[PDB]
Amino acid sequence: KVFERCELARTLKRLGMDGYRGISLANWMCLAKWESGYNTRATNYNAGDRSTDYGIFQINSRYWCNDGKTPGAVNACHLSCSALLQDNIADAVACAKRVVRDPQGIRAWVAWRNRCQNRDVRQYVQGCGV
Repeated sequence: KVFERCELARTLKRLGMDGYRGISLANWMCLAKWESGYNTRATNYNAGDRSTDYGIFQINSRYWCNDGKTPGAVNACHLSCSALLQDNIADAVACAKRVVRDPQGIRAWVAWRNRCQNRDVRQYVQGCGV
């Protein structure tokens, strides 16, 4: 379910990620819509780990969720990968939160520096879905 750019910002704020751990709605919108495009079902196979990711932020089942086939699945969220497979990112966004809860944050991907590098993104969440 890929909606407009100011549509997921309303779902993210209602969840609680707004101003969470320093990652504002625009910080995740700048990378989530770029790595998938507001598509929680954006799943693809991995030629290096042979695993599969599920969620709008490419959440993998190797170190974030336990699916049943990923070897060494530590599942930090402790939830099934079906939560990130649905557009209802209630528990899905909660699993991706653990990815930015570490000391790295949302800068784990190189696209973060090539997209906005945490610049003035307050316009994407200025009266969008608060």
